[PDB]
Amino acid sequence: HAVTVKDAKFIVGPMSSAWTPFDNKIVVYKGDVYNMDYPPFGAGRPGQFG
Amino acid sequence: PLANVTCRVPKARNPTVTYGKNQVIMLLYPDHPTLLSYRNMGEEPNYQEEW
Repeated sequence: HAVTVKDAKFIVGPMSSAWTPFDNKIVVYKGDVYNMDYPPFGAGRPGQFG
Repeated sequence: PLANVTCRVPKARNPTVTYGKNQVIMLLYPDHPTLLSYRNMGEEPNYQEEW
């Protein structure tokens, strides 16, 4: 992705590390994100999340 | 006058219980301060209490 500012072409990246703080399964509440291994759809237990 | 009556107390919600090799895991979710106590059913009971 090239961006031209004041007749100069800028190319940023590619990133050295492909690392992310998020896992393959995440939970979002308002402004907080949690790395949770939540139960699948239609497999929730009583008193627990889901 | 003072008289002996019956007081109604609530029972805490059942915790998430998972079994293992000679061990028991409990996920306690208390709404109010709840007392947890445990003992062995043998010669040495070794009573332990915690709020």
